[PDB]
Formats: sequence, C-alpha cells, structure tokens
Amino acid sequence: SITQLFDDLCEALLPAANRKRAKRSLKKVAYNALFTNLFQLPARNKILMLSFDLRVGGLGPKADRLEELVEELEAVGSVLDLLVQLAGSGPPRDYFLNNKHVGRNVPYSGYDCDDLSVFEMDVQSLISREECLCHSMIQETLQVMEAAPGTGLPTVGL
Amino acid sequence: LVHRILPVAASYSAVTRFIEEKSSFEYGQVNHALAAAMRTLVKEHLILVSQLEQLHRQGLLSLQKLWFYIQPAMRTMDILASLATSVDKGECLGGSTLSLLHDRSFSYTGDSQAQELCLYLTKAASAPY
Amino acid sequence: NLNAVRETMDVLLEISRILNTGLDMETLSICVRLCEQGINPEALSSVIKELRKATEALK
Amino acid sequence: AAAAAANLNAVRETMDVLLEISRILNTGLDMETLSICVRLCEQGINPEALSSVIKELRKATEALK
Amino acid sequence: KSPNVLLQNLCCRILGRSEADVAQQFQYAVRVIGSNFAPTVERDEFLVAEKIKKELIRQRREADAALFSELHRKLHSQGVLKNKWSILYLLLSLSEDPRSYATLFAQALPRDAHST
Amino acid sequence: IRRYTDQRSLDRSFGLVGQSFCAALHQELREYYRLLSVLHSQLQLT
Repeated sequence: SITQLFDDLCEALLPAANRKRAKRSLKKVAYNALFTNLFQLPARNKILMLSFDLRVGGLGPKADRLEELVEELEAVGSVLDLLVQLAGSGPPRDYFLNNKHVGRNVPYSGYDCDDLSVFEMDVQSLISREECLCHSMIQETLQVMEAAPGTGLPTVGL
Repeated sequence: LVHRILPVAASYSAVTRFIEEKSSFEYGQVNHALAAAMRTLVKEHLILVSQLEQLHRQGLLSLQKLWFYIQPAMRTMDILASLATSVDKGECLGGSTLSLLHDRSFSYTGDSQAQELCLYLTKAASAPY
Repeated sequence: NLNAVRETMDVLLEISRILNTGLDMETLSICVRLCEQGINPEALSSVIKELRKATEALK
Repeated sequence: AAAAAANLNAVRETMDVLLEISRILNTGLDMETLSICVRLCEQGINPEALSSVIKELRKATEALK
Repeated sequence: KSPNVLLQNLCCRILGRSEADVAQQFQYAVRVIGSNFAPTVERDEFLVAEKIKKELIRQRREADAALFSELHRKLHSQGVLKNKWSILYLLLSLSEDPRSYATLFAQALPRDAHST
Repeated sequence: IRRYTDQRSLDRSFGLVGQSFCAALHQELREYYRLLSVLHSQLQLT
C-alpha cells in the first residue's frame, strides 16, 4: 500500500539526474517530519471560493473554465480537497479581443476603456519582459566573471 | 460646441412657460392635467443637472462629457417644445387639444422613446374628459 | 478495473494542472492513492509542504 | 476600554437608522440578512449585482417550499 | 475573512438550507458577484434620497418622507459607512409595496463615456 | 452621416419608415460622441 509507494516518493526527491545510504537518511527525516500533523456539497465550494478570487484578480476565462470543469468532476473525492489546499504551491496570446469582423449578429456598442486599453497591456507585459530578460542574462554572467581575484569555481579548492 | 449644446435650453424655457400659462382656468381642466403631467418631466431635468453638478464638484465633468450626456434628454425636450408651440399656434383648448394629442400620439413611433412620453400625457389629460 | 484506474489517473492530472499545484505526475500518483485511504487531505497538503522543505534544507 | 464602547454605541445608532429605513419601505430583508448586506456594501460592490441574487434566493426558498 | 464565504452567510439566512447543503446556488453567486464587484457606475447619494422619497410618495405618505431626511442627516452625523450610496440603493431595489415605463426616468450613468 | 440627418430631422413631411431609419441614425451619432468622450478622458498623447 501507501507506505511502499512512499519509498518511491523518497527515491524521487533524491537526485537521480551512491544513492542507497543517503536514502536511508532522507527516509528518517521524511518519517520524522510526517507524523507531526497526523498526530494532532461543501467540497466543490472550496474550489468556488478560489474561482471568486480569480475573477476579482483579472483573468476572466480562467475562472469561467474552472467553473466549467467543476461540473464535470461531479458527473477520489478526497483528492480534489487536497488540490484546493495545494493551489498556490505551484511554479512561480489571442488574435481576438476587439474584432467584430466575424459573426452574423454582433451587438452595437461603443468604447468602454476596459477591453482595448487592456489589450495593448497584454502585449506590453511581453515587451517589458523581453528586455528585462536582456538585463537578467548579462548580469548573471558578469557576476561570475568579475568579482575580485581568488573568486570563481571551487575547482581551485581541490 | 456651446452652440451645439444650447437647443435643450431653448427647449426648456418654452416648456416651463407652457406649464405656467396653461394650468389656469382660462384653459380648462384638460390643460390643467396636461401641464401637470408635463411638470413631472421638468422635475426629472432638474434631477439630472444635479447629478451632473455632483460630477463637476469632484473634478470629473468636461464639455465633451456634458455634450454626450444631454443628447438623450434633448429629444424628449424637443417633443415638449414642439407640442407647446403647436397648441399655442392654433389656440387649441378643450377637446381640440385632445384631438391634437391623438394626432401627435400616432405621429411618434420611430424609436418609441418619444411614444411613451406623449402616451403618458394623453393618459393624464383624458381623465377630466 | 485496471482499465478504469488508468483513465482516472489521466483525468485527475487535468484538474491538478488547472489548479496549478506543485505536484508532478509521480507524486500525483502517490498522493491520489494516499488521499483515497481516508487520512484527512487538509493535513496531507501540510505534510507534503513540510517534506519538501526538509529535503531542501539538506541541499 | 470606555471610548471603544462609545464606538460600539455609535454603530448601534447607525444600525437602528438602517433598521428604520428597512421597515418604512417594507422590504423583504430581515435584520439578520441586513447585517450581511452592510458588510458587503462596506467593501464597495455593485448593488445592482446583489439584488438579482436576492431576487433568486427568495424564489429558491419557494423551490424549498 | 473573505467576501465569498460572506455570500454563503447570506445564503444561510435567506434559504432554510445551510451553506454546506447547496452548491448549485453558490456557483451562480460566484458567477454574478465576481467581475461586477467594485462599483462600475456613477455614484450619487442624492438621487437615492429623492427616489426613496419618490417611493414613499407611491405609498401615499408625505410625513415619513421628511422624517427620512432626518435619518439621512443622522446617517452622515455618525459617518461610519463607506458607500452610503450602495446600501440605500440596495434597500431601495429590494423594496416591496405594502399596497410601466421607467427607463426614460433618471438613473445612474454607466461610465462608458469615461475611462475607468 | 450627420449631413443627411441634418435635413431629414427638419423634414416632417417624409416617410415614417424613413423617420425610423433616421431614428436608428440618432443612436449612431450619440455613440460616436460616446467614443469621443472616452477619448477625451484619456487626453491627460501619442
């Protein structure tokens, strides 16, 4: 069962990309940390409570996608309650936004200043990254190549 | 631009002058009710300009925004001023200015923004008859 | 049953990718079997965050 | 404190004014619902958005009756 | 605290059902309240004052409409409310008469003639 | 589009199916000015 699958988990967190006695030490720290918390519909609602915070924080189609998937997840129950409590632990375009050139019936309306004003900003975050990239690759190498004499790689420490 | 905005003021002076003149007993109970239902929309113009006053006090009102704001209320005012000119022009009182209201009520059907306005004044003015 | 659990393992990847977990497929497979045991998932989300901290303390 | 109980008096004053306005209009809300609606309206919310909900939840308790 | 569970507190008060007993309604609540949170129309407490007066005329009352102005005075004298426009617009929208066309009657502006 | 409406709205002896097109052509100028109002707010421009 699960405590044998836990051994495969202890092999994953150890670098595979030796490795037999470091596993016995990592297994000790794994078991020593595991039992501290364990010693001491209202379920889809927890996903809805974060979809609200999605909709307030911009990004409309992501929350509209999330509420489209929580209907099919109800058409194993302890797994999504783990996912909702691991939702912010994750790793840190589109041609259309304002084209009425397609369709057969589109409603007549004016400007709003929250659609096309924030469609040049969707690209402005891209152009303001692709130059901040240029400052995060020439700095990270000039920090290696110039500090002071006697600084470099630890092969001189051999 | 100021001159482009001004016809709704020329079409408010005439409206209030009609409401003062034709609420008297020389024009009968139908004209009393007619100006008394025209008065309700005059109150609404007074409401609108105070909301725009709150906008100007917060430094959030300009000439361009005002010109767009007054355009939906200009059509209603235009209906009232044309109606007042027509009843003054033919000296119509009693049931002739219920016949005129019957003609004007069928006249406006284009957007149905003016149709409801004239229909309310006919509903109010046909009560004494 | 063995045909069912492969399809369930494929669909349970999707709902954990949209919610932006830190879980990869292997640790997803271990944690999907562990949550199905009955041990409260509200505590399992915390023991994983402590395990991944104590392994980084050694590195 | 003492000045912290005067502010707890000045909120009951407001809540009584709002409780008066709620009854002279003969609304559907009771005093307990109203205490959630004051918290919502303090944050800054469209009152056009909440009223449509309240119009559906009161017909969703005719889907309970 | 967060606004979303506060919506479920409202859901416990109006329904006989608890918040844990229903999730189809809370789905719709998350649909409506999100992306229409934080005012997007022009505020005016004055129009709300004159429309609560306009409603008390519809109940054939003139005494209670000038007592409402004193409650409107007291509302400002305490001054602990953030949007005095919003809660009174909200109570006015949920008003029920004890016992046509009104879109051509004065309303708040959409702020689509203005940058937001 | 404004020049055509400039004579049609002062002609009251005309088709009432043409004074419905012309009243679906007041909305189409009001919306132009709406567009301009939003642009005027953003002025405080290249």
